[PDB]
Amino acid sequence: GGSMLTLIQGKKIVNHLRSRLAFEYNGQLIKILSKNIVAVGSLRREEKMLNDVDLLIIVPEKKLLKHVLPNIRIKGLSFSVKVCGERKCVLFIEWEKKTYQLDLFTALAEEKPYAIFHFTGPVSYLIRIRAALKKKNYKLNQYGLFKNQTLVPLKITTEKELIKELGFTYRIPKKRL
Amino acid sequence: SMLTLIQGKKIVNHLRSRLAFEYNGQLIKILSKNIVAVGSLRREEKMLNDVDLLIIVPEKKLLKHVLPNIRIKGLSFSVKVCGERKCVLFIEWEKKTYQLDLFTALAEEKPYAIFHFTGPVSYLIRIRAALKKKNYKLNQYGLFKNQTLVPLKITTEKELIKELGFTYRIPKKRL
DNA sequence: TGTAACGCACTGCCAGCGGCTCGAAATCTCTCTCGT
DNA sequence: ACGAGAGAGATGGGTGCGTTACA
Ligand SMILES: [Pb+2]
Repeated sequence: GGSMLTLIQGKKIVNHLRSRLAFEYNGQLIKILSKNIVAVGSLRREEKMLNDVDLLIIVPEKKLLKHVLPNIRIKGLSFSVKVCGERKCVLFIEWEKKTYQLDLFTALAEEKPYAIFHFTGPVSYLIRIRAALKKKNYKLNQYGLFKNQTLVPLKITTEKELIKELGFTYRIPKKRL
Repeated sequence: SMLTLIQGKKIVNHLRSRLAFEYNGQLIKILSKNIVAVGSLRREEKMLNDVDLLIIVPEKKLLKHVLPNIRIKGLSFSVKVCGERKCVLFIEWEKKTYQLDLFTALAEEKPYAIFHFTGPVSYLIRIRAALKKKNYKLNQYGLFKNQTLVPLKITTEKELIKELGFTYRIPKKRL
């Protein structure tokens, strides 16, 4: 399944999910705040046609990771799980008698700029940036910036601040290539 | 069982020199200056329900041995529960069963510990809720702000309370 | 460029010392009740 | 307000490869 989408339909879906996300933690069903849900992937890059829908869920405490995605719940929508772990969670939802693919990702609070930057993409862009930092003996991934296997502590909070710090010119998501 | 404050102080006075614990073969005595009486007794309450003492343990490694291997000279006591921090005993005093609670704290936790175990509950609740509104957390181990232990330049319970921004009151006047 | 989830082979190491299984033994989290 | 002890409940080899998949 997982047919194509229009950017408009994708944006419709994101807004539909903004309030209908929760997860089974012990006894309770804990709501996921809209302020901890970020739309990434092709949708954030304002692409005309989407192949899937990508959301990034900001998990506050590190211990919560093993429960959030494995026990993810959406109010009033039929979704089948293809695969699922603590970091990735590919679902198969039904939207107005259409089968679309939904991807869920997780990131802690301190890794959020690296995550947004990673999951915004596209791949070709990331390859450009990462190979550049690789040549200066660094490694960049969705968790943080590393140098000689050491996490480099950057005094940043936003994706924009991260990009400035890596020595690159900020480009809007739709213009990154 | 029940007690009077005078009976309670007498029992405390008896134990100040008769406290020890089995540490890997060696029986180490507990110093009287490291033994603090807390609870309803320190608040000079008329009638007691139990006796509460606080044992000041010097090294962090020692905590796991003191209470679980507690020793009192020449008295028959059955243990209800016990850990490294809590130790509810049931002693025999003149063929009578009274309840004894033992608590432990390290040297740097001593003012925070005394303050916690002095109580009463209602008093602790006012103080803690007040500091919580200012983005702090206070417990029997220390003062915290944003999950970071706030180092206070204090040494005594009074010094702690003044530093926390509260008017000092003797234990029987705390509510 | 960099990482995830997953089924699997090959052990390695124990509950089982032979079997790769079900679930033992021991260790975790959660919860309930307690303390001031 | 905040934390400890005990007993209930749940886990269920460790590694590392190859494949498929995510940006
Ligand atoms: Pb085995």
